[PDB]
Amino acid sequence: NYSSLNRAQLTFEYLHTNSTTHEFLFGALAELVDNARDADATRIDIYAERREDLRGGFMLCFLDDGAGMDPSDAASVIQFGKSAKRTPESTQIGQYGNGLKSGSMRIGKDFILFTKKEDTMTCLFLSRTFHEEEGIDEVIVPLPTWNARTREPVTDNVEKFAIETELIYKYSPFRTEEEVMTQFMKIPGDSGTLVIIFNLKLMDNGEPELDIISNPRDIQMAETSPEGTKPERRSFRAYAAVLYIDPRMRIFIHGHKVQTKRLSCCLYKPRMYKYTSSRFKTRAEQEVKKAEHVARIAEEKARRREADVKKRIKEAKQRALKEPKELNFVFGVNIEHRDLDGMFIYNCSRLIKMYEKVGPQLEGGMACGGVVGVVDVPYLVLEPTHNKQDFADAKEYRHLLRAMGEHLAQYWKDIAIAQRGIIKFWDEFGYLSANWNQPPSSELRYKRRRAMEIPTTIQCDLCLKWRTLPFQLSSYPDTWVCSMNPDPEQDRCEASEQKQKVPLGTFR
Amino acid sequence: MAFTNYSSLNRAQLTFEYLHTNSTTHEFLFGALAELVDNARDADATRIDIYAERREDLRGGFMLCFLDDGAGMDPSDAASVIQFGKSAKRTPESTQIGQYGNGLKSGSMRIGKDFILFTKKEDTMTCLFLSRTFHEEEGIDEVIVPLPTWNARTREPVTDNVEKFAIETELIYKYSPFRTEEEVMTQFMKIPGDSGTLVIIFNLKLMDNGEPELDIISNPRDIQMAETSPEGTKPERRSFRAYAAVLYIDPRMRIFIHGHKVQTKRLSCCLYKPRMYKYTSSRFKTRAEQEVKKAEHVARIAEEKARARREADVKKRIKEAKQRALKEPKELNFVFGVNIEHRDLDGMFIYNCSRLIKMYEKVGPQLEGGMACGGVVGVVDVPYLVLEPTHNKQDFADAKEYRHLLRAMGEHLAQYWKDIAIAQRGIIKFWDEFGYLSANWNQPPSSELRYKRRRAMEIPTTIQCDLCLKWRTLPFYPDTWVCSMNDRCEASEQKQKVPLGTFR
Ligand SMILES: Nc1ncnc2c1ncn2[C@@H]1O[C@H](COP(=O)(O)OP(=O)(O)NP(=O)(O)O)[C@@H](O)[C@H]1O
Ligand SMILES: Nc1ncnc2c1ncn2[C@@H]1O[C@H](COP(=O)(O)OP(=O)(O)NP(=O)(O)O)[C@@H](O)[C@H]1O
Ligand SMILES: [Mg+2]
Ligand SMILES: [Mg+2]
Ligand SMILES: [Zn+2]
Ligand SMILES: [Zn+2]
Repeated sequence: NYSSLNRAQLTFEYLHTNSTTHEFLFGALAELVDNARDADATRIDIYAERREDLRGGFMLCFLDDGAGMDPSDAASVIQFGKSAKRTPESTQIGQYGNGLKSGSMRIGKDFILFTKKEDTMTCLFLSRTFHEEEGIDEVIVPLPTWNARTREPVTDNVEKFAIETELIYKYSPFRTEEEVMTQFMKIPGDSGTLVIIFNLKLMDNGEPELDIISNPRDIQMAETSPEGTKPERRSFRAYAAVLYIDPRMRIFIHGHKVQTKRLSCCLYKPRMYKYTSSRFKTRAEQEVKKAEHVARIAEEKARRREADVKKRIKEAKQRALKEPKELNFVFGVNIEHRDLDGMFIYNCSRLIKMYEKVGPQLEGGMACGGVVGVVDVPYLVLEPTHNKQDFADAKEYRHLLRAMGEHLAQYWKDIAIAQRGIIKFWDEFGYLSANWNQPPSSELRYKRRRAMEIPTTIQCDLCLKWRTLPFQLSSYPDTWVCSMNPDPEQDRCEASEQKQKVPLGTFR
Repeated sequence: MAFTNYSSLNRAQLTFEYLHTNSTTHEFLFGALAELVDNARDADATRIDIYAERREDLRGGFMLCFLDDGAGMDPSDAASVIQFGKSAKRTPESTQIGQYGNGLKSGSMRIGKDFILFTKKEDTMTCLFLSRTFHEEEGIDEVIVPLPTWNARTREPVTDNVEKFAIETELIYKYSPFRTEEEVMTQFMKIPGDSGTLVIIFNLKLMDNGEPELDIISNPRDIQMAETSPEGTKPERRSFRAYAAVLYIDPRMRIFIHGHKVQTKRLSCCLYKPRMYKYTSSRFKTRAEQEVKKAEHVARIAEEKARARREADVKKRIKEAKQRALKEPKELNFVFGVNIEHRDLDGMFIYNCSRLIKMYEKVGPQLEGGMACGGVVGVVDVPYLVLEPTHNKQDFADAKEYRHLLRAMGEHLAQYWKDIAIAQRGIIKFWDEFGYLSANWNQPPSSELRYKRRRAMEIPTTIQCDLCLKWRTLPFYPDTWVCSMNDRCEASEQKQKVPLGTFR
């Protein structure tokens, strides 16, 4: 028994250190939103309440309507590394068990959670202000929980509970149970989660690190975003918009829907290439071997259904000796924004690499300028970094970027817009200036032309079924639902999805 | 802490899956190596020998070993290398690399699956066995880091819990390259002095084809990446020989890769026209004032509590030092310099308290495609008041302040570029006279005698001693050298003077 041996233990300065992985602050926010997706949320509202008594002048909230957490899955949040999402297929962004703790501490000193599921509403209050003011060396994470209906406590150790709630009412924006329950009641359904991040990182000037004052319908960099700063890194509304390859969920920043995007739908000629990346034909076999030998490990530890689950993964991975033997590179040219380009690498539906230039994009020029990648990389091909803004296995990752370079050139010469004239193509979509970062002209003809080539896709508000409208309203223009959809078959709420047909290209 | 008994309260805990996640911060594998050798420098190391043996019984066929002669660790400082975040190197007027208490545990696990430490200090011989093969084979969820320690002289166990020691050594002999006490002791005695650190990283992750992740066989004197050599690929990201060479701003350290000294180079004063631009970043006086306002203030807060008293004297000693932080550290030490030995190995070598945190991070004009400031290896000991590293210690945490600092060095990189007036005096002609006769920016400089000697004149030919390790600049052998070959051991440390630069 390995009970007396020393264990690695977190410390206060490790919270700072782990947050330091997030040089990308909207990446830090994006991790908390990823967890909301992994709870199968349909909405994730990201309003920021205005409390000036705290540092930063406000609180950064993440409301959602998903499958939240039970107290066990709440305690699994502070178990660094632990991700219960580990399971067959199951996009489930969380694999590393460290994105929320990584991000909420890059975002501000403190953070308070208000998850909810079934008949439980767990709170997860981790505050570095408490730690600094009381001299904490470890990582003390208050974990109080109440009942979803009665809003009465659900926890074994009452003294622990009292300490947790006392710290919440001592450092949190919410100085009593009444305001904490108000925050809980913001969760409209019987399951969901509200993550607030408070005592926010003050910039060198004194303002918080996140602006909610310049645009009250958005969370932006309080740093003056210098020109080249992309919306996704200067607006978490943009990041949440493009945060997933298949967002079956809506984002309400400041009570205002983000027009979320699959990023495969909203592109010009979204051609999908079934490529074995050269290596992934080898890492299809090793993927079969990985699922086989680890199912053998699953059998060894079992020596039962967990091995059977992993054995069915192995035969499902021997089926992935065809199906995920090749990565789905959904290349497409972003005509809405030319400069917001580069392979949007989705490691199982989470944007890890945004604006990563590969292939002809690495060398300067119009070669593959504009092309968005939208690859749904599984966690078998490759895994992200600690910050989930780079990729861990840099060897296999450079190999995947090289493979996407070959097939990005393939997509480039298959659509052949450069042969027809890349500059003329861009002129056809509003861009008639020299600077590559110049947004498209608001000119009517170019707006219509962009709206046409883009399959005008829009989620619903009840069933969330992505349709292909002849028009656009919204859902910051007016809202929309399937029932008001003017289309003969795609009008019923229960009508089958019309998930985008992808014209597949061929190499060589 | 307890105060109101937070012991009951849920503490955040690390897991085996977090060992992988932590290693994933190191997408950069020689960055993972650099973390261990940084800790060696934090030991005040004279030598760090980095030898890669041949062990076919293990995964990868070899073990990556990190021998040094520094101050090593004691049992307490060893247990501190698994207190994630804990870093006793956190001090004012910092010269160490340690802030984040996580470079060994982040890097040994990126490097390879498992890893075993050995280290020496005073009369202790401590081991930090942390093997992930162990966790994978016996189904361990929590990070379990075996901690055996021996006496440096008697080779006798020194540990409170003897059954714990037995389990630690048993795991070492189960998964480590070294079975039985004798082979572990043989590894210990490689530490030549009475203090040092031998970290071995073994059972490597393997490149997908089955080779180890670190090729030592292509060059038996080096640890190369088990990966090809693209045209665009730095030797520092292709060879830890090169990385450990350029890893420190003040390398009072020789580095012996495969028992062969690396020519560690002060990028402060090993280039053409080094210039010390003392710039306040347009922020640093404010950031230093903010830190002087903060650290002095929080010093009172901790001193108020200890006014218990060790922290109060420490905080008072910090606070007075933080009053001197208002004067001496007001302008960032930007040591700009044009690297003539390798022009393609350029961009600001962003050091940070004597550790290369952001290697090859092009700023300013270098971010813009062209020859503007191409070759200028900017070198700045960014103190721990201005900026702090990232989790991987390959970026910087505060991205706003980092971008502002890079914009500041872009401004003063343009300033340095015009002051030397190298582009004015035909940057193409400059590179032509210093070896490079190709439009290819990667193409290494020509090896003709005239051009090599011409590069030798500009570079002060600097070589480190092997006895007192006093840097010397012998008048104009190349791998072994001592002070009495120039001009003597007792000579004072003569640091190459740098012409100070001023903006506008
Ligand atoms: N806002 C949230 N809504 C719902 N579930 C959440 C939320 N935040 C965290 N969780 C859950 O709590 C756990 C911890 O999240 P996190 O620390 O992000 O680890 P992970 O999501 O498992 N992995 P990663 O996404 O790599 O960090 C997860 O297993 C999620 O299921
Ligand atoms: N080779 C070594 N020589 C001496 N001390 C060491 C060595 N390796 C680790 N240590 C000690 O262990 C501490 C923790 O190491 P580590 O986990 O790398 O964090 P850190 O070195 O404090 N910070 P960083 O490495 O910059 O993230 C060091 O600060 C030293 O006190
Ligand atoms: Mg996640
Ligand atoms: Mg270190
Ligand atoms: Zn509907
Ligand atoms: Zn000497």
